Amino acid sequence: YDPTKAGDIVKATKWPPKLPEIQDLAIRARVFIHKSTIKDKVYLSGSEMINAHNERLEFLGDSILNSVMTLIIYNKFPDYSEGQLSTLRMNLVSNEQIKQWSIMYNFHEKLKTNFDLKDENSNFQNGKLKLYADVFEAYIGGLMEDDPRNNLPKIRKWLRKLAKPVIEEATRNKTDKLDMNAKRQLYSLIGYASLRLHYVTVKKPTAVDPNSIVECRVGDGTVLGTGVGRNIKIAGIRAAENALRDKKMLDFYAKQRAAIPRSESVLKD
Amino acid sequence: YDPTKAGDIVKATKWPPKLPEIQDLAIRARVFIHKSTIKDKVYLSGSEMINAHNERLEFLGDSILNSVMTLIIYNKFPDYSEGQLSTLRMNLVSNEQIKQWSIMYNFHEKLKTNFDLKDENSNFQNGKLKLYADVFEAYIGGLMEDDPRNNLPKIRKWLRKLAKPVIEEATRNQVALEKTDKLDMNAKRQLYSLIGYASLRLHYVTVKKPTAVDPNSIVECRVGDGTVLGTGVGRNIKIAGIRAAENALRDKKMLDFYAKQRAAIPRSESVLKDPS
Amino acid sequence: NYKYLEVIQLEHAVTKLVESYNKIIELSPNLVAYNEAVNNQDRVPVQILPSLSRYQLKLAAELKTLHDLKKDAILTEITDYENEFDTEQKQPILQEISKADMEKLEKLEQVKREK
Amino acid sequence: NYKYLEVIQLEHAVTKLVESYNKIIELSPNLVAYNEAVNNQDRVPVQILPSLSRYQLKLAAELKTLHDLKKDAILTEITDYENEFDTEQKQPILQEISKADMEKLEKLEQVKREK
Amino acid sequence: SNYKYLEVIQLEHAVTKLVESYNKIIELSPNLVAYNEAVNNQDRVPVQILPSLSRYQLKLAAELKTLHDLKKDAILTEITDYENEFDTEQKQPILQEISKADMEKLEKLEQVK
Amino acid sequence: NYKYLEVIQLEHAVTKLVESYNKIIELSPNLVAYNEAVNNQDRVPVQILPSLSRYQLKLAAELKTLHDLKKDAILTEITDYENEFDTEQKQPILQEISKADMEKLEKLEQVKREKR
RNA sequence: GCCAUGUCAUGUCAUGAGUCCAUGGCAUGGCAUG
RNA sequence: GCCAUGUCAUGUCAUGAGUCCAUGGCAUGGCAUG
Repeated sequence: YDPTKAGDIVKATKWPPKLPEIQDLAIRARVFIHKSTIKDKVYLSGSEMINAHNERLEFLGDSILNSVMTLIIYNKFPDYSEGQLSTLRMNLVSNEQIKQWSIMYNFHEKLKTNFDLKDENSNFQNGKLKLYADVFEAYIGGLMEDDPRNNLPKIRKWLRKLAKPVIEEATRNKTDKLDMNAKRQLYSLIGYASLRLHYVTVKKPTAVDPNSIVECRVGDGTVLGTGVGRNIKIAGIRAAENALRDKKMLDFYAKQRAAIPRSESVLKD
Repeated sequence: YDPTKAGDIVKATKWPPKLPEIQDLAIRARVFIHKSTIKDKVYLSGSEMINAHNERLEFLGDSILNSVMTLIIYNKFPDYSEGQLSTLRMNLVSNEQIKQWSIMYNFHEKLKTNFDLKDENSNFQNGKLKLYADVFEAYIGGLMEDDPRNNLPKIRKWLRKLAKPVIEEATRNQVALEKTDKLDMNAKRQLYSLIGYASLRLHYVTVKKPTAVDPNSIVECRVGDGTVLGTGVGRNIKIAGIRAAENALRDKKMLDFYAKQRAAIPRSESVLKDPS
Repeated sequence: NYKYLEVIQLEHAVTKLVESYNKIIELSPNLVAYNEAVNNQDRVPVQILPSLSRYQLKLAAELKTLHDLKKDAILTEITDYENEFDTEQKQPILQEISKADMEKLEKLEQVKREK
Repeated sequence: NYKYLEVIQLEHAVTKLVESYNKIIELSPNLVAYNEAVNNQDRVPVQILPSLSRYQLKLAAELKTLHDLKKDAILTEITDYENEFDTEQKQPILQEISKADMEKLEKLEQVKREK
Repeated sequence: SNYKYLEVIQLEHAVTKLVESYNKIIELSPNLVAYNEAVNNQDRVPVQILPSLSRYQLKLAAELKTLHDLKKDAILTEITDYENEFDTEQKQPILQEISKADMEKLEKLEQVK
Repeated sequence: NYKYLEVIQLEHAVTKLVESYNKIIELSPNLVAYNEAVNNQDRVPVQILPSLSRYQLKLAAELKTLHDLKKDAILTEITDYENEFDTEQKQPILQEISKADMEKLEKLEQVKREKR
């Protein structure tokens, strides 16, 4: 219960959720040992290198991470499509996001590496800093390799706690639903071949402006509706619903159709 | 089995592994309903469509498939690198592989669609045919949604059986998956210590680079005048060079020759690349 | 009062209303065959299975049932309404509405002309 | 018994059925406004005159009237039916269909299997 | 021939490193007491050091330093001073583990050859 | 106590230590072949002559000799040490360290630590 | 956007016994195949 | 290779009440951004 603008202003936070513990110190050490620390040691066999640094653990953890999030959202959104599910999952397992969770636990400060992590002129700083993500994944792998049976549920509980705010934030960022039949409806009411009733895309979605504008028009250019949306389909649907709401207008074109000989009526000319 | 080459030939076959079974018919059915069957029904809300065809299940299944294979090969190969683990995993979860598994259960013949699956002029035939792979994953998804507790182990044992031949073929015959353990990572160094000096221009040349058709490489170890002291072949230029080095290290009459040659040459000329 | 745009929608609505009920009585089995289908589903073809999670088939079966049980009442004349229609009969053709009821509504609107 | 292709038609028909009745109650006036309009046709828009010559408009009004007099019964049920549907409710949602009505019928199909 | 140039330079190199290495160990390594204390309490060991405990090299070092502190070194100690007791004009073994008895036993095993 | 940069030097030093002894036993003759060579030098290749002046070759030969006599003792245990190492054997793999030798040491750092 | 294998450029840290040489690790990026 | 969103082409199957018209589903491929 932390409004943090009331009486909770300087009070200690219950965040981040308490980290599950890796009881094998051999393993706990290893999650934090980056390869730059290992592969330059000439007296080590390749086998000894692999069992030293964290790359195996990152691999295993990355799989558990993706697994646990995937069940989580599958259950929490029984009516989500696969694309919705897949897109939502991207926010949860992304580099930026895992990186964040990592810093939360100061894994970035505990990671043992061979080069200067704080150098701001280092070329490590204009890349993805994927290492910070890796060490977090490696922690999951360590927990799993340590005691897979007892620790998988603890990981579920833990990751569910980390995941909840990120989800709530994505789902917000309901109302009436789209009639997939609206364009049909309109054509039924006022439409005929010579009206050349058609849709025009005034704006196609772009990275800068992820929206679209569709105008519903008759042959002579008159706009009967405008709609705005995520893609051309949704926008067109919303244009139609716009046109369907203007009843004075509908009645006008319906009366017009009724007046045209079906000889001419049924032609695009 | 009792290999079918031996005296009981007509005995029933051990293949494919017994399919774990989905007890809820609602779910068992949904596995085989492709969306082409559904999304054309104008009287359905979007919500009802999603709960009808198999795409939610395919999604769930792909993850469990990918998770279980990951654990399986992780535990079976404790000394594999991440790249090795990742390359091996690609063999297990590929479109082709899953598709093949799908046909194994005749899932492709059970899949309900709105168009002709057997039409050989259909443009469906010149694609990846990913639908077949999907339904297999959807089956796994079906299994989880049905009874997540009891069916996860059965999925485990079932897939371990499916994977064994695929793994076994890939570890032996894949180049990227081969063992690097008897390589001396200090070999090129060892060689330079014994015979090397700057004006000898001892260098490694790549005579063949790995290609899609031929994933191997050949590196020759040479001195300035062109003489080849060694040859090696391996997955990449690093490995090939290492074996070229090891080749040269085994020829001891040659090594002795060059070591003496060095001893006879004055430090510079010796220490210069081009004594000019 | 009445507008053209409402009229073309009304004719179409009424037409399909009767056309829809017709199709139902023709095609749908009564409620017992529905119950048998839902009470097994293992001999029910897979493509028909999602249909059992939705309301349309049960309601379809329930209506077919009311038909076999001749409690149809209101809906049989609806199917019969068109042949019972004549322009020079100024009286309601549905007998669930008696002219005691009309009175209530007619004086109700002189009441709203008084508003 | 049930065939895939027929099931799609029933589901669809049931949908058109409910949506159609809904439209009627929404758009249509009751029998008083209907009678007023048909009895003065010089003051109604010229294009609707043939519609007045047909049954739908009258049937639509009669149904709308039934609604106002809360004698809908079944039709009110049909529109609420989806919202009352539960797969885990295994007995009929219609109150005209009683566990006292569904004897005659299930035992009639125990009669039909053996012939 | 017996000795080849290629064999000689590797031998001189190996002997040099051999001596240099044992010295570094005795210089740097604690004895087994410190080693055992570290392995029985691993939570107080800095993490980059933990993998060292799974590998043989550190224990061997500690065991060697141990032999040293206990003055059971001897073969290894003689080696570190060997260069300094080497003289081209003393023709017999500087290792006292090679007595005059072992020597002729060998001469006649290759004299039989 | 143990320091990281010192550990790296230790591990590496030990590896060279072993590799070096193995190479010596591998390449070197025993003391008889050494003595013959050092005593007829016009018959050995010219290039090895300075090495015969130095200690390395003779020391290698002496070690190779001890090997042939089976008086190796400690040096054989060292070359075998790696494959006999086990993390759950917590006792000395060198048998010259007696369970008896251990406590003079457990206690001298026991008294050494208390003046601390 | 991302993954594997392969190959190359810049920066940096190591390794080696003839070093004005040789060989590798990492980090950042380029290109090819899948 | 693989993934999302966006957009376009061809084949095909549906939907609609004025249809020589109109609206979508699927399949195969293209391009853009990530």
